[PDB]
Parts: sequence; structure tokens; C-alpha cells
Amino acid sequence: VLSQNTKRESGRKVQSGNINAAKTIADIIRTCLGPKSMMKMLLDPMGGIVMTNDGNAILREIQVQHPAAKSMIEISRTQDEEVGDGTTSVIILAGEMLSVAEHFLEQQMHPTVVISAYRKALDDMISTLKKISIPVDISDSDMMLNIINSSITTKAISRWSSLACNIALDAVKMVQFEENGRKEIDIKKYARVEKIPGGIIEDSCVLRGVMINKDVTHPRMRRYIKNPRIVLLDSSLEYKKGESQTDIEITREEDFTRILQMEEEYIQQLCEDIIQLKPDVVITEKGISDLAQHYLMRANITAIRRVRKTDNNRIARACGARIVSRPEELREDDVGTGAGLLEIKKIGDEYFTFITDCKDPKACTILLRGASKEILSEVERNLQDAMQVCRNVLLDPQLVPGGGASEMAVAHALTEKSKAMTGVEQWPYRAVAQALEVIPRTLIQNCGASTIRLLTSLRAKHTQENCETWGVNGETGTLVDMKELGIWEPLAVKLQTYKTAVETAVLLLRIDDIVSGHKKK
Amino acid sequence: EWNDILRKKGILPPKESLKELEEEAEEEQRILQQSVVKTYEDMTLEELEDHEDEFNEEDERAIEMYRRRRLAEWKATKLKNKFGEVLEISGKDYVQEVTKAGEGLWVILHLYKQGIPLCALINQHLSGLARKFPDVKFIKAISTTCIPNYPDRNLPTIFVYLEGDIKAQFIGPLVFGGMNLTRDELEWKLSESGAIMTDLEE
Amino acid sequence: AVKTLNPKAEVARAQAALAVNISAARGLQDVLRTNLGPKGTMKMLVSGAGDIKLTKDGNVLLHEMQIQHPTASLIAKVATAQDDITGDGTTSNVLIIGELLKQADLYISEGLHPRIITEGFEAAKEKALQFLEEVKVSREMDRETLIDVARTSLRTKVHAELADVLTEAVVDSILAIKKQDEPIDLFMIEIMEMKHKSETDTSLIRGLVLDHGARHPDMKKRVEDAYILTCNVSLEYEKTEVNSGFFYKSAEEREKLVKAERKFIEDRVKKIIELKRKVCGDSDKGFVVINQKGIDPFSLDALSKEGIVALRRAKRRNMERLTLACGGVALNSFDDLSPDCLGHAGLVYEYTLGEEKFTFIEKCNNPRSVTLLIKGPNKHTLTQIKDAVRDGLRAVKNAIDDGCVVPGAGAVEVAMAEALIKHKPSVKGRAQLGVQAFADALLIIPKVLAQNSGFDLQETLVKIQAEHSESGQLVGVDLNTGEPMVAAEVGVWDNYCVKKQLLHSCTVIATNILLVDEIMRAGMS
Amino acid sequence: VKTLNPKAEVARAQAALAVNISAARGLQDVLRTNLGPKGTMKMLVSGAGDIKLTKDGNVLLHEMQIQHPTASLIAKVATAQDDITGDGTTSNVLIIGELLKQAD
Amino acid sequence: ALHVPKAPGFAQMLKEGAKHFSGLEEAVYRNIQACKELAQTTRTAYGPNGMNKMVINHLEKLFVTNDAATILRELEVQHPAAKMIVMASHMQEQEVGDGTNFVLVFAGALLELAEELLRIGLSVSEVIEGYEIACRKAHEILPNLVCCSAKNLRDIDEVSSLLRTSIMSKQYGNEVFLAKLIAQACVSIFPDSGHFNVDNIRVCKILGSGISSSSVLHGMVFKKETEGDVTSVKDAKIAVYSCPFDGMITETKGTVLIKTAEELMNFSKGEENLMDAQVKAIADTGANVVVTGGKVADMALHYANKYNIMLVRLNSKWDLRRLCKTVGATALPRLTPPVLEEMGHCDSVYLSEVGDTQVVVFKHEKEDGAISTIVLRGSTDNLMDDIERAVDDGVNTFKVLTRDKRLVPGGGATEIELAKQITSYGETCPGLEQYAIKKFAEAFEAIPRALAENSGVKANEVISKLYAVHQEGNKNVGLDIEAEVPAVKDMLEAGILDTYLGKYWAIKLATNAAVTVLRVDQIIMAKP
Amino acid sequence: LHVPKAPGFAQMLKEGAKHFSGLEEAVYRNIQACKELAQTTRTAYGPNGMNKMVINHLEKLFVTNDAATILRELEVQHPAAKMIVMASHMQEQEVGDG
Amino acid sequence: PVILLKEGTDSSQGIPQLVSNISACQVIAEAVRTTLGPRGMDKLIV
Repeated sequence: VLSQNTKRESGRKVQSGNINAAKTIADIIRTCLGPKSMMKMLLDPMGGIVMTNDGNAILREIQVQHPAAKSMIEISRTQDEEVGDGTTSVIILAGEMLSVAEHFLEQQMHPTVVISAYRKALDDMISTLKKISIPVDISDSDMMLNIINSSITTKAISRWSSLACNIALDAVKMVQFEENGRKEIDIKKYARVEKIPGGIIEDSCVLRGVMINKDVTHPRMRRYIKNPRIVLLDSSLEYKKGESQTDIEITREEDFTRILQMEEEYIQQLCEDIIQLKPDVVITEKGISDLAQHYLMRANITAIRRVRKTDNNRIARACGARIVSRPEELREDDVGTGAGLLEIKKIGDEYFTFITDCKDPKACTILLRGASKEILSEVERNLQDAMQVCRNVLLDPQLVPGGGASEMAVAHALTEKSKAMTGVEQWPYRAVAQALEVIPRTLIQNCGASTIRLLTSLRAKHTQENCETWGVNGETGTLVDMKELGIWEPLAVKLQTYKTAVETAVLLLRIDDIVSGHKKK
Repeated sequence: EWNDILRKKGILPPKESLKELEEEAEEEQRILQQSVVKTYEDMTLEELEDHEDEFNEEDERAIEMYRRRRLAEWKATKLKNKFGEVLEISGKDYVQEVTKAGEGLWVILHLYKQGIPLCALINQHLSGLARKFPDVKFIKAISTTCIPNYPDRNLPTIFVYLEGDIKAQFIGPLVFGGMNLTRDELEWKLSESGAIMTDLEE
Repeated sequence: AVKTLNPKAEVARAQAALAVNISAARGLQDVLRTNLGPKGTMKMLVSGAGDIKLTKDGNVLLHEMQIQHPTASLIAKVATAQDDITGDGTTSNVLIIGELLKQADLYISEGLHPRIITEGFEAAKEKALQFLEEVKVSREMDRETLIDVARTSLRTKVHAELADVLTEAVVDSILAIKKQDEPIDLFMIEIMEMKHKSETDTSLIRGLVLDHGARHPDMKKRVEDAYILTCNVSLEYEKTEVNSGFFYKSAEEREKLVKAERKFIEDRVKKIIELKRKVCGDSDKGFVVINQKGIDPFSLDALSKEGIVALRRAKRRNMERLTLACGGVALNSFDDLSPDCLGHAGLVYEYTLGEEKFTFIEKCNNPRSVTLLIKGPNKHTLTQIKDAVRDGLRAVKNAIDDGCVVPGAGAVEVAMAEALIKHKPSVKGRAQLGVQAFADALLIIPKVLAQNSGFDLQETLVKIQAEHSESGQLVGVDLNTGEPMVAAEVGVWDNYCVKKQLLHSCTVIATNILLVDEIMRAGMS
Repeated sequence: VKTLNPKAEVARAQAALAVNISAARGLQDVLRTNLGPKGTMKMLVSGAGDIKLTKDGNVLLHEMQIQHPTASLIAKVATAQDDITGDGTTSNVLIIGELLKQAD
Repeated sequence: ALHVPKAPGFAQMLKEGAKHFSGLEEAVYRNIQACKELAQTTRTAYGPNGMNKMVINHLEKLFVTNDAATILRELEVQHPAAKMIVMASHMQEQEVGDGTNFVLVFAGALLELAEELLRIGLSVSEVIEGYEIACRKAHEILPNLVCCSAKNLRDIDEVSSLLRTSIMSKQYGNEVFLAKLIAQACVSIFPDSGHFNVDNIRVCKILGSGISSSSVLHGMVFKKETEGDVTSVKDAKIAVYSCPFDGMITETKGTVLIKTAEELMNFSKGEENLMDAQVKAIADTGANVVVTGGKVADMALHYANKYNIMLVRLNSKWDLRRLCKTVGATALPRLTPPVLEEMGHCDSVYLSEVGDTQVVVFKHEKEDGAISTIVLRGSTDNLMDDIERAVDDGVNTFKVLTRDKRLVPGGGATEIELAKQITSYGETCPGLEQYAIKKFAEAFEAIPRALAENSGVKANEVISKLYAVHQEGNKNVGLDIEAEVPAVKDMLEAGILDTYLGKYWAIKLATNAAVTVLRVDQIIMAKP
Repeated sequence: LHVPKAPGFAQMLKEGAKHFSGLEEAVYRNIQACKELAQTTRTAYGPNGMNKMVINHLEKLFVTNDAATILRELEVQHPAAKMIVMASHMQEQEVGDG
Repeated sequence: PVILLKEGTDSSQGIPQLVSNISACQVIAEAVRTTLGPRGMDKLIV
């Protein structure tokens, strides 16, 4: 028969559990968006201490028994990887609109017509969003700082935006590059995020160069150079142990001292081959013996070893240099230049190499002076979001007004097209359209001010044109035009949020059977 | 209510018990998590070659002491690497190595008749093992000259001796039968004899 | 809520979150107000093993008490970052944060959603920061300035006579520095830990002191004048890296192979002693060789057959120390040799401390590396003195960095209080309320000092505030009779940038604490 | 004083003060919502599966499973007040707890 | 770096057995959802298309119950709001009796609409007055919807049709047979100036053949066999006795004192002769049966044999009281013969066999009496229980009809009428309370949807048709769930009726339960 | 007969965490413990200084009249005892008698 | 939250139960599927 510990359930209870868990999870992270946001705290299963207010970064930190919540977490990380902001937005949209679907499901409905209503609904509202799409040129720095401040308005570090926002844009350009003249690339892995504890927020900014937490490898080397000569090697200077085994049979009177002489001579010849194209700094990820450094002290090289592989990539990209593997292949074109300034400064109680670029960089490294690793992590996540949106606007010069007004605008548009169409799916259609504006009521709750009157006035104002930009002012719980407030969000972000929430709803509204307790095979 | 009043007075129902087992198990589970960092500096012998990713401070007292113990360990282990070729001694001397073979040194006393892929593959596996463990005395020979008219249906028989005491036995192919038998399984069996400490899946 | 999904989920509501955070912070501030100031209590923190440490330092106080609260964890983290950056008055940080949250509690007790208070605190912080920029006074560093700065900032974590002797020793300490280079860092100065004698014997050494003594009973116990050979060359025996062995037919062949084995150490030793003699060795011209690698007893005896001085296995930073103390150029191979690499030392001797034998090098002409020696009754006192000297040198560095010293002992914060009160009817609204308490925030700093002194709080407080209000100057707190009197005139200051960073961090952590809405233990399902 | 009887709870001055303050805070904050023609309506469940709907303070005090010195004093005083006058007894506890909070 | 402790205050004092919920976003919603699903539990069936729900109690009695009142009596629930709702239904059944599930579904619809509106963002008070205004509007408008009034409660087919409506909510195969039986029983005892009582009707279940072989009996039937050697008497004279039938034993220890032989000699003789004198005096009244409840003496039985006297012994004081009520006899405290005025007279008494079960029967051929019982034949006890509760619903219907004759047609017509008129009224109110009026109106639209679902019929068509008909001008037209296809017809001509009082009490108790639920804001649960 | 402990410092301790505060707890307790320890060995190091013996965990016997060894082998759970024995040890490292 | 009814209930419904009813009855009949009829069989139960 069937095995013992396998429980199998069906009927209404499974969808009941699904919708209840969906609304539950949506009812734990509601109050974190808009200017009025309330800063959450959570503890990792390990025992760490974190605090954040953006969705998936913390929703990754929950273990659950029910499957639907794991599906929710996967949706959250999908949104995190795709857009990096408004993570809570898609979650709450999915939860509220599933809640709307629930009541309708109770009333004799079957999921086939429901999912058909989703497909037609999403098609219609995406088309409407295309209609209301307006492009704006991306060549203005003031625009980009405005959008960064709009995004960070949901974040508590908005205080320093005046400087901080600008910092973001800097990286977005000073890493920007294109392979062979095409396929423009902006690598965040090349935008290494380093944070030095202590210091005010203002002292933190992007440096037109590369930052590494290392120091000098020998006291008697210069600790400052204006223009060093850059070479990168990927082989150790210590004796290489070959591949096979020989076990030399010392038969004659003496070969051991001869062996040591040959060893030091090989080291000498390779080191002098390196010196042949006179450098000023040699950098390598491998360890180095004393003899190579001693030989380099005649050439006064900086002699830095044991660097990180991605750090090698970043430094090479910034300098524009190349990477060698043999001293013998050393040639001219590989040695890049652009090291406008080099320092080894003692910061706090740790050393850091300060190479400052003079020429064009194609990779950035960040100094982050703060008060604690958790706050620095917060600002790092938020600046990552900043460059994310900056590059998103770079790729697509589209904008629509922020503050959630477009939700109600497209809701009214779908209302009119539901009037145009004929069917019974118009009911769930308009219902999920009403689910769309869960955001503004959430914003009002964050404000804690009057709700119904402003909601109704907003609703009346948006059923006609000329008000689509006009939105909800969360600063003081009022209604204003967004042509002047400044909150503006890219088209692709809201596109992805809409698609993600709708597809999650479509996924969660098909199951009929659950079987639990089976074994991996 | 009534049950807990019972509990204060009597023990006729059991329901408050066994809630300490999982408690202690979780306590030990959290406790055993510091063993990874307790011996981080106490296991690797290449950490000196791991400069610039292992150094934060050098107290030069216990750490030079660690070099001293490490070098003593290394010299002790590499002074014993003397083997690696399975050897064919004759039956005339046999009494002199069944007994005079050194105390504290394991002896894998292999007996065989060449010709069957069973014995040939076993000889191959042990010879290859000699390349890995040169601290183990391997012996191979023809059992006929070791034991007179030995039954040829009882080969290859593995013998494990030390100080004339049989510690492990593996008699005939009844425990090695099959060309599918491999390197690691032989090493596993000899480890199970108590001579070697390694790890294997099965 | 999510507790339905996870039966093992601990959930604390927003009000519950605030309540627990406030309880934690109140406990922290109540136990910490016992610490700061030269009158703060000194505690016993003992681990399970019995390791005992007696301290007035807030950070080590944090890290050897039994802590349990995630909010308390964050408090300790930020306070530790502050101690890392400067290490002084760390208790002030956490006391400020706790009492800010307390006043926020007093006001939230009347509704009054706290984000308004956060923004009002930001504005008041900005205004007070400008006020601080105004109020600070600049005087270029000198004997009196630095000695008084050290004598004042030192007692936050250590007692009086030690403070005086430490001030004298540290005045003698930061003089081997460059004129305008700022060469000061912990990498360059060293601290000796030796349980030898009482506290009245601690001093400083411009030269260098090493814990390694003679490897052989023929060495020299004292060298009048020495020429230093720092080397980074392997002198001990080594194996050929291809594992070569000896194959011969005769025992005399074995002898010849032994000679072949030894020839390389022989010619290295030959080169070294030849350079030694060529420079000179005659007529009490001592020679010292400094290696960080092993030495064979063969090499040991070969070099010591003529009574040279040479040792082994010092700290890797000691090679920098010696380059900037003896002056001789370091080396890694004898491919190139010249007497330029020779260092100089004006006096070398030894003194065996118990089981351990010590060497001392001194009489350095231009010492750029100096070391500190401290001898105390036992381990706990020496750890405490080490922490105290570390923080004191931190304070000396902070003072000599800039040329602005702010007055201390309670004047500047009451000044900020009155100035913020003046600015308050300009903050535009109920945020003034918060700003009000925000002023009351700084109110704690001499209050705690008044609390520690045993004087009744409100009377001395209103005395101080009236003294500042009537005048425009900065009046300090008396710690002998409580009578208000300005403090900058007796040599009392505090680090300007330190208080800047302090206020920054305190405000940031205060808003982070106050903005919490949900406390979870998600996981372990 | 855990030596004369090893099993005995001994709390010093601040300990007693703090526990009294915390209990009073909890009680007063709970009872804020139970006065006026627009107070919040409380539902209670006895130790049998029987439900009582109350707005009375003394009922709430003597239906809560609360084991505490100050809470006991509160229950007794409110019982006497309900016996004698029996109206707006909420005011009693509110005044007492608020004065406690002030003097704190 | 450990688990979050408890806050100083409430979190240090809510006992381990004590739990608390505060704030409707986490406290009240639990109650709302609990009651919604509890209603859904019985929402599966009522009326013409109900289905029996076999339930087993913790006492291991198998209750095959489709009566929502009996269901809830069997149900054991531990949610306090569920206790509120179930007691509300209990008092409702006490006042009216039939269709207790209607109150359940109405309260569930009201509570789900309440959850919806309060999730929108409303406050408690304004919407409370909204429901209350809608309720009083119903209070006044429902009497306007009273269509007819029952007349004279006497014609047998009249009362049969009147009660077959409430019976039809029960067993559906054929109610008209049970209608005939219940009408025959009830009309026979029609009070003139007194008050009709349910104790005036008795019940006699008998395991046996199909229910069709059952009838009614004007009188009483009991599970006893007479000690009398005679069995059948017609126009017997009944001497009811309340005293123990032995020689009356004095309340104090009475001791025989014998001195001489003759005292022993005459003792038994005089004793039996005195006993014979008493029984002869009793016989002189002309009695043909003797009824007593106390302990009986054999000498009396032998004497009765000597006079050919029927003897019957009962065992319940209820039996004696009801017998005196139906025959007019009296509870005699002494064995002395009564007078003709205080005795009961019966047309015929038998020990009649009823299917291999023997019972003492008191039958009046005039069939007037004062109490009538029903003979029941069924293959199982649970069938007896179900039919018995159906007859309970019918008799409660009749008894409330005697107290109030105004009629309302059941089914679905009145529900849509009330909903439509409440909506139209809500079109005419200003302020923040019209939404509550509309929600109150749409609360009892579940009744049409419930009928549509439990009849296995799509509900959008039927609700649209109902609203179209109600807007057309037809006001007595409701659902039709016998054709098993969306269609409507007027309940008035369908015989499906009801009384204004039942519906009135139902709605008023439903809204009282709702307002009690909604006002409550804090929850403190004690230990199970 | 129900009373909890004060929230705050008494509630942020570990389960095994113990504490003594003020003149009451910390001061009287350590003073009495130190007096106990001093009185234990207060009958030796004299012309008549009476030697005292002890057995260790290592099951080795020791008959000593100089407090050094007997205290160094003895173990305590009182931190002030650690302080006084470390003071004696420092004396020993200085001279090593009395 | 808190559960509606007391613990220890069971709730299976639908066609599952209906089928699960009929089958049970069947069992009993096949236990006695040979007795009546002038052939006649006999059981034994202890």
C-alpha cells in the first residue's frame, strides 16, 4: 500500500492555508515603504544581530514549515536580483491581490477563469503602462541625483544624500566601460565595497582609484610614490616543485652547494628578467621568498604580494595594465600606467594601500567610514541599490511618477476597459485593480493620518487626466502634484514588480493536492 | 487544571517528562560549534607558507613552540618512510620474519599463487598501496614454499601479524572475490585491521 | 501573524520592541554610569576559568560581563568601534544613547510618533555641531598643552599616581617622532610585558628590548659598542627540495658527503665573519647579527668560536624597529654586501628575568622606534596598565594631530544646552519638544559627574547652568567641593574630533534604536 | 539573604522599586482602555469555558490570573471601592499608577 | 546573543495558562475567522436540501443529526466567540425552534462583512450605529412584508399545510404523511381558554416495521404488563392511588407485642380480614382497574383476583400526573375509595400487543382526553431520533402559531426583499454610515446563495433573477429548488411560509450577537 | 508566595552568571573570605611555626610550613583568594620566603 | 491562534466517505454469504 508517515490532504483547506500564509507574510512587512518608514530588526538563526527595512534581504532570514512561504521567499529573491528596490512592494501587492482572489474563489469560482482573468488583466495594464510611459534624457546629473534621493527617501540614510547620492553616480561612470568598443559593461564585482569602521558618514565616498587593505612587505622600501610602474604576475617567485619526481642520487664529491647555487641563480635570472623592463611596483597573488625582494631592492620596487584574484581583475581594469605569468614573456604592452598617486597610510589601527588614479578608471573601490559593521552594511546595500537604479535608468531612459499614483491611474484605466469588455471575469478584474492601491493605504498608515477622505479625493482626481502625475504626499499626509516633489521611478522596475506579483499569484492558485513526508530517491 | 493538581500531588499520569533530552542535545549541538576555530591554528602545518592571509599577530612564544612540535612530528614521521616495494623472501628464512619482524611494526603477510586474476589484482593493489604507506612491511611469496603442499583452493589468503599474534584474517577469495574489488576497498580493510587511519565512503 | 507559520517564532510587537530595548539600555546605562570619570567605580570581571581583570575601561568592561540582549549587543559593537577609533570616554557614548531613549520614552508616553523626534534631534544636532565648531579654542601643541591633555583624559580609565607617572613617561615618549610627518602608530612603538617589580619602577626605552638571550654559554653578556647585522637569511639546515640522498660504497665516502653537506653553512659563516673582521672586531668593537630564522648548532658554534653576538627569532616588526633604531640597512641575501647595511648600537647587555633572559639595545643616536616597559605585581594589574597606556597614547596622538583643544569637565555641554534652548523657538513645531529633551540629553554629562561625586544633583546643576547663562564663558564642574568654577584654566581639555565623532555615532545609533518596530528570532524551525 | 534559607527571594531597594513600578505600569496601561462611554470592551474567560463581558475594573482584577504583591493590593483596594461606591473605579488605579510613574 | 526575553510588566505576569490578544488586526480577526469557518461547518446543509451529519460524542453515543441545534448541542467547541454564537442559537431555538442554522449563517455573513469594512479602515462606533440603524429599519419594514395570517388553527388540512413547511426543512421524501399525523395529534387537543403545552403530547417509539405502519393514540401507552389475571376491560372505572399499595406502614417503628397464644392465633386472620375489608371497600366504588405507584402487596392481588379486578403499577410520577390530567382522577393519599367526582373514567383499557412488544394502553374511544401519544415504528433508534426532532419542530411551529398568526413566506423571497429595500434606503442617507447599511443589506443574501449551493445550482443566475423580479414589482417570489435548474416562483403559492415572530427574534438575536462580538476589543483566554 | 526578580541587570545575566554589588554583597563577602584564608594558614613560619600537610588531586603528599606551596596547590572559587595567592607568588618571584 | 473545537477530532467528507461507507457494509455480508437456503452452513465464535 502507501507508506506509513506520508500524509495526503486535499479540499478547501489547502487553499485556505495558502491564502492565510500569504496574507500573514504580507502582514509582517507592510510598514516599511515611503518617506514614513519604520526600521525593522531581526535575528539570524546563527545568532547574529541585523536590522533592515527592505524586503528580501531580511525575508531570506526566515525558516518556515509551509511550502507557500518558501515560494514567497524565492519570489522575494527573484525581485532582489532583478530590480534591487521596492522588494516589499511586490510582496505586499501579491499578498493583497491574493487576498482579493480568495473571496472570489469562495464564491463558486474555478481557477481556470481566474488565471485567464490574470492573463488578460496583466496584458491590459502593461499596455496601459506603455501608453503612460514617458522617456526623459539621462544626460543630466541633477536628474540622477534627484532619482537617487527619491529612492533613498525610503531609507534612513537620506540625511547625507546631498553628498551620498552624488557618490553613487560617480561610480556608475568611473567603472563604466565597453569590451572592444561595444557591449557597455558596469560590473559591481569591479565596484568592490570596502568599509573602514569609525569616521563620519561624509568622509565616506568613492575614490578615483583602487583601495586594498594591505601594507608594505619590507621596512626599507619607500612608502610613497607619485607614479609607480604597474606589473601583475600570476606565478610565485619561489622555486616551483615541477611535476614529476627525481630524487637526485648525489654520487660525486659535492653537488648540494651546487644545487643551492643553481637555485639562487634561477631566482636571480628570473628576477632580473622582471627588472629588465624596469618597474616600480610588482604585485602578485602568490607568496615570494626573500631572495626576489633582495634582488628587487637594487631596482627599488614596491614588491607587494598575495593579492585577491578579483582584486587583481579590478586593479588591472583600473590601471589598464595586463597580467603576465612568466618573467620571460615580459614585454612592453603589458605594463600599464595611470598610477597617479600611491600611498601607504595608517588608518585607525590598520594599513591600507592608497593608489590614486590619474587617468580614466574603469573600476571603483569605496571607502565607507561609519560607526558599526551593521550600519555600514545598511549603507552598502542602499548604495548598491543606488547604482542599480542608476544603471537601470542608463539602459532605459524611462520614468513615471512615484508615490503610487500610477497604481490608481492604471486601475481606473482597467476600470474603463472592464466597462468596455463583456464577461464575468470583470469582477475579479476590477477587484485586483482595487487590490493594486494597497500601497497608498499602507503609506497613510505609516503616516497614521486620515485615510478615507484623502483616498476618495485621490480616486476622484485620477479618474480624469491631467492628474496622473499628481500623487500622495507622505511627508505630511497630503495630496500634491509629483511634478515638483521629485519621487520618480523607472518603468522597468514597476514592470517587473507587476509581473512578479501577478505570476506569483498565478502560481499559488492552481494547487489541489498536497503530499508530505516522502523520501529523496 | 486537574492534571497539574494531580502532578503536584501524584505521579499517576506521566506527561511532564523527556523535555530535557532535546534540550541537552541542542546544548551540545551549540557547544560543538567552537571546535572548528579552536584548532584552526593547531592543525595546518603550511600556515607559515600561508602568510598575508593567516597573520594578525605573532606572540613568538606558543607559535614558535608550534613550529618546534611540528618539526619534531615531521622528522618522526619522515624517518620511517623506508618501504614501497613488496618483496619476495624465501620459505627457508620464513621462521625469522614470522617472529623476528620488529615489535610495533605491522606486517601484512600476503600469501599467493600467481596466475589467477584474483591473486594478480590483489598483488597489484598491495604493491600500489606500498607506494602510499612506506611504513608497512609487505611480504609476498609462494605459499607452497612457505607452507608445504598448501591447499591451492585457499588463496589469496591475507595474513595480519605482529609479535607472532594474528590480529586480522582474510582467508581465501571468499572475502575478496570479484574483479570489481578496488584500491580503496583494500585500504579500507587494512585500516579496519587497526593498522591505518583513513576515511572511505564504503 | 508569522507565529502561526513558525511555532518556534518569538515575536515582540513594536511597543514590546521599544519596551525591551529601553529596559536593556537602562540596565546598560545604570551599570556604566559607575565607570566614567576619575571617580567612576572599578570592577571585578572574572571568567569561569578564574581569569581576573580589574578595570575602569568601558570596553573591556563590556566584553567580560555576561551580555544577552541583541540591542545590548549592538550597543557594545558601536562602543567598541568608538574605542577602536580613539578609546576614551567610551561610557559617555552609551550613557548618552540610553538617556536619549529615556527622554524619547517620556515623550512617547504621550503618543507623539517618534519620527518627528528623530528629525528634531537631527536639526538640533546640526545646530549644536555648528555651536561646537564655534566654541572650540585653538592653541598649538607644546609641553603644557599635551601634558595637561594626557593628565586629564587619562583618568577616565585609571587612577591618579599612575596617571602622573604615565604623563611624564608619555611626555618623554612622543619626542622621537618626526617634526612634521606624524609617524605615530602602534606598529612602530612597542610595549613590554614583564612581571618584575612594583609600579614605581615602570619607565620607557628609546632603544629596543628583546626577550631572546644567548643561545650558547660563550656569548657576550654586555657589549659596550656594537655594529648591528640585521639579516633575513636562512642559516639553519635545510633539505634539498627534490629530496636528494647519499649513495656510496665506503664509510670515508660518507665522511666526504658529510663535508659536502656542511660546505654551504661553512661558506656563509665565512662570508659573515670575513665582513665582520674587515669592518673591524678588534679592541672592544662588538658585532651583533640579527636573524629571524633558525640557526644550526654547527653554525652557532662556528660563529661563536670567536665570541660574536647573534640571536634568533624576534618579532617581524622588530626588523622595522631596528632599521629605524640602529640605522643599518636590512638584507635578505649575501649577493651584495657592504658595511652600509651595518647598524649601530651605543650599548648592549643582558638581564635574565626569571626563566627568561633579556637583551637590551639603547643609546640610539636618532631613534625612530621606541618601546615601553611596565612591571607590576601580577597579570590583572599589568593588563589594566597596558590598556590604560594604549588609550593614553591614543589620546596623545589625537591631541598632537590637530591644534584645537575644547574645554572639558562639563562646560561645553551645558553651553550647548543653553544655546539650543535659545535656538529652540526657531525649530518650527513640536520637534522643539524633542529638541528640549535633546538639550536635557547632554544634561546628563556633568549630572553623572555630580552623581558620582555625591553632591545633590539639581542644586549643582542649576548653579552651573546659571553660571553659564549669566556669563558667556564656559564654567566647569568642581570635583573637590562642587562649587562651579571654570576648568580650562587648570589644564583641562578634551579632543575636538573625538567629541564630533561621539555626537555623530550617538545620534545615528539613537535613531536606529528608536526606529525599531519588530523583534524576531526567525529561524531554528 | 539567601543563607538563612537558601530558597528565598531577597530583593534590595531598587529591585523592589523597579518591580513595583513595572507591575503598576502594566496594570495602568492595561486599564487605560476601560473608561468613558467610548472605552474598549473587554472579554474574559473563566476556568471552565464560561465567558463574561465586562467593563468593570474589579472584575478584570479578580479574573486575571495574576500573582503579585502590588497587584494584590490593587485588587483589595478596588474591591473595597466597588463595595462602597462602585463606579469609575478605574480612576483609582489610574491615579495610583500615574503618581507612581511621576515620583519615579 | 540569546532569545528575546519578556518585557517588564505584562509579559512578566500573564500566567502560563493565561494568553492575551490585543488589537483587531491580530485579536479580533482570529475570532472573526473562527466564527466564519464555524458557520461554514453547518453552512453545508439546511432545509429542503440538507444532509445528515453522523457525529460521535465523547460518550460514544452516535448522533445522526441534521438539526443544527442538535448538532451544536453535540458539538464541543472551545472558541469563546463560538460559545457566544452557539448560545445565541440555543436561545433562538428556545424561543422559536426551527432552522437554527439560519442564525448561524446570518451571523457569519455579518461578521465577514464587519471584517471587510474594518479592514477598509473604519472605526468601531460609526459602523456599529450603521448596523443598528439598518437593524431598526428592518424592524419596521419587515411587518410591512407580512403577507398573510393563519386562520382559526383548527381545520385539519389548514394546520397540516402550515406545519408541513417547517417539517419540509426536515426529511424530504414525504412530509405530508407526518403532516397528517402531527395535525391529527395536535388539533385533537385544541385548548379553548387555557394554553397549549408540549407536555400535552407524548411519544411512543417502537422498534419494528416501516414508519408507514404508525399512527397516533389519544391517551397514554406504557412499557408495563399488569399483574391482573384479567386483561381486557371496557368502560373500566379507574381508582388512581398515590399511596403505597401495601398495608399502610406508619412512619415510626411499629412493633407487634404478643403475650398469649390467641394473639398469635388471630393475628394473621385478622390482618388478612382487615386487608380484605379495605380492598372490599375499594371494590364497592365499582372500579374495574386499580392504579398505584408505591410498593404492592400480594394479598391485595389475590383479593383482586377474588373480585376480578385489573391491577396496574406505574413507575413515574410524570405518568401519574399526566394520567390524572387526561382522565380527571386524583392522587389519593389513602387507599380509601374516592367519590365519583375525583375519579377518572376511560372508555377502554387493554394490554394490546403491538408487534412482539407488549404495552399497557389507556385509550379513550371518544379520543378527547387531555394528552395524546404517537406510536412509532422504525428499523433503528436514530431514525426515531430524527423523526422525533422533526415532530418537535412541527409542534413548536404550531405552538408559536397559536401565540401569533401573522405569516411570512420562507425560502428566499423575503431575504431579497429586505436586502433591496435596505439598499434603497441606504441610497437616501448622508454621512459615513451608508456602507454599513449596504453591508447589512447584503448580509442575508447568503440565504439565496446557500439555497443555490446546497441545491447544487449556480447562484449568479438565480441572484440576478431574484433582483430582476424584485425590481419588476413582484415581491413574494423566491427561489425554486425542486426543478434543479435556475428558476423562481412565489413562496406564498408554494406553501413555504413562516411567522413574523420567528424571523423577528432570529434577526434581533443575530444582531445582538454581532454587536456583542464587535464591541469586545480585548481577549484573555484561560487554560483549557 | 510568588515574586520574580527585578528586570534590568538581574535579568540580562547569563544562567550561570552570578553577581555581587555595593558594600553589601561584594565587600563583606570578600572580606570574610580573605579573613578565612588568612586564618587557615596562620599557625606557621616561626621558630615554633607549625608545619601543615595536604593531599593534592595528583595524590601527592606535601608537608610544608611555608605558605607558598600549600596555597599554590590549593584551589579556590573566590577571586580575592586568587588575588592574595598571586600576591604571595609575586613575593616569591621577588624573594621567595615568609 | 486558538483552535475551534477540542483536540482529537476527525473530519473526512465527500465521495471518499460515501464509498468508504458502502465498502464496510459489503465486508459484513461476505462473512455470512453461505448460511441461508436449504443447504445451510454453520459458524463458530468463541
